[PDB]
Amino acid sequence: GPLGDCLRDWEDLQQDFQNIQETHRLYRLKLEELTKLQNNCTSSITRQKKRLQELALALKKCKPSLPAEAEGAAQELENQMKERQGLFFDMEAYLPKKNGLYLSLVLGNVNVTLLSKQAKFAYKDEYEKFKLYLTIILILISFTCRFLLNSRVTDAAFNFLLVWYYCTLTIRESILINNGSRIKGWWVFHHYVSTFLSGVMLTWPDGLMYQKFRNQFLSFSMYQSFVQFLQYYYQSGCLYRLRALGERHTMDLTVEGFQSWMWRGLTFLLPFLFFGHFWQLFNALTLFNLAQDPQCKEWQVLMCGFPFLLLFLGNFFTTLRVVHHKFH
Amino acid sequence: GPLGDCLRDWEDLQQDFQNIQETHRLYRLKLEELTKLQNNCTSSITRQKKRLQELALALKKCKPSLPAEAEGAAQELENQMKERQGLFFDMEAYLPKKNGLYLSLVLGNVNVTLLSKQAKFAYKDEYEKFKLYLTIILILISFTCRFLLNSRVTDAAFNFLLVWYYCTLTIRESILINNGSRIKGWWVFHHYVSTFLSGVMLTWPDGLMYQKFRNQFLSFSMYQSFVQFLQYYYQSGCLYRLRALGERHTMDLTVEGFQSWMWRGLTFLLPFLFFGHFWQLFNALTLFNLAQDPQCKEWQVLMCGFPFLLLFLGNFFTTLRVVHHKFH
Repeated sequence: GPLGDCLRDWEDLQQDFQNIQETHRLYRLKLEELTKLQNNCTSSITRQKKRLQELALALKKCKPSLPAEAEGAAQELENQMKERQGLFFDMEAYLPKKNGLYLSLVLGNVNVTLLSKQAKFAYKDEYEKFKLYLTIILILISFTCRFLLNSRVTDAAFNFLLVWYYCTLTIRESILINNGSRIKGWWVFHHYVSTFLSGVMLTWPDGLMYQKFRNQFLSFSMYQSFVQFLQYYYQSGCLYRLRALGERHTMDLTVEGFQSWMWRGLTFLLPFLFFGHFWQLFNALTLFNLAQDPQCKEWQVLMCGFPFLLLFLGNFFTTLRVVHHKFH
Repeated sequence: GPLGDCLRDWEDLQQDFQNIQETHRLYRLKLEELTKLQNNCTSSITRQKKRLQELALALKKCKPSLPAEAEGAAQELENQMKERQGLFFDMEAYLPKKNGLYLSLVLGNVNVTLLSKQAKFAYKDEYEKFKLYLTIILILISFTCRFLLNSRVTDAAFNFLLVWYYCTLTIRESILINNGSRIKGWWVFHHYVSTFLSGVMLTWPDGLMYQKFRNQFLSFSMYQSFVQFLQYYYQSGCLYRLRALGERHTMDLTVEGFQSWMWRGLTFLLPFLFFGHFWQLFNALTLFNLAQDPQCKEWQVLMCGFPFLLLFLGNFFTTLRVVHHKFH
């Protein structure tokens, strides 16, 4: 009868969930063991790192006092401790860490995915993928905007979207960095300043300058978007081929990976980046000259101009460092 | 000599880091075992849940066809499967889960802190604590603003801060909920609509209506802030005393915990919440009437008015449901 089905269901649930519950309890015990082991190991690593830093400082102090015959041995020793510290950091990267000074405000939670190099590589993949999708979204929006509407409201909607973009992306960069990579630091400031740019331009409504400006600004935005497209495609290709060959750890090789696709891609992208910085400079100059027009007193045009120059300088410096590294 | 110190340092580093590296390797193996076990257990739980849902649907289908003599046994059975499903969900809460439909956009990462009820309770504690700090920050800002400056720019700064507040807090609510609690759903929409309110009011610069309005609006904001203060202090007290007695799992007891401090605190807070909803209604009415003033055509006053009424209705409904539950 229908009751017998329920009875057999009761039997199977009893047996299988008894197994499940016992397994779950043993899971709980194993997890407690794992977390105690992790805590002990992290403490040991911290203690070793402290002693290592002390010894390295002592070596640095003694080095000027060292004559050459001891200095050669000391330099070899410093090299091998440098490698040793690198190895220690590499292993520590397999163990959980503490949020640095920002997610503490934004999350205050543990996040590290120290489960596999596979997990990290995958995560970086969807990081870049989301970048490409949302960027093309902005590109379509920008094209449509410059085409159809003179509304301030459509500009406002686009601007909300842009600032939300950049905040999301700073969270990405934060998680990525505490999970470990070579961010160089000087890139997150770019996103922060771009955010402030967008906020202030969200302010300060219509005015003859505003209409004179919006078209050029939006064209720059579209060009920058397509540049980020090129960035993605190059980075995607080079990281994939690197993973195919050796590791593709995180975006950095100190060597053109394919050395033919990599070098050619870099040398084809560089004119685009130079063009982007150049047209940003042109826009900055236009705004600067316009700021002296006496027909209107705008407390926003100059506060918009200053970040443009700051960001142009930062980009030029980053590109120059990149090419200097590439040459030698 | 100084060299001998380095040699003994080499010896100690060799020994202790050999121990460390062996332990770290055994950690890696144990972690692999743990994650494989977690995957298998989660799969088993999912399969059991699927079979349980199927059986429950079958029982629901058969129930109308069931006569009373079988229906009593069937109802008892449904009760015990309801408890069984609850227990299964409770255990599943100890195991990692998948981000729901939002962090997938915002993070796309695993986050659950299923390490202890201690960890969850602590996290909720700093959640509330951050709330109180940042709220009093806004309170001071608001007082200063209504006091000194008629600048639109100070209003803009306050508004940036407010929207950043609310976005941070929606991230809090998201992590909290996928970590497990009774959010009731209808609260996050409150934060979203408040965010849109603040964005639009960030737009639409000066105008006779703007100056006529800002003072009343900011006063409402200050009152709402102090209300959130009272909210915090009550929730803090009741959750702490609940943790002292039984568990203080997450903010919910279906019973006034102290039943003297809890009931009195609720009945003292309720007038404040009623006052807040009431003054929000007064502000909404003022804006609605002003929207008919023909001296200026503002495409923003009405789009600001509609969320006020929506939010007032939502708050009134939530409070009414709360009091209905409390009465019986």
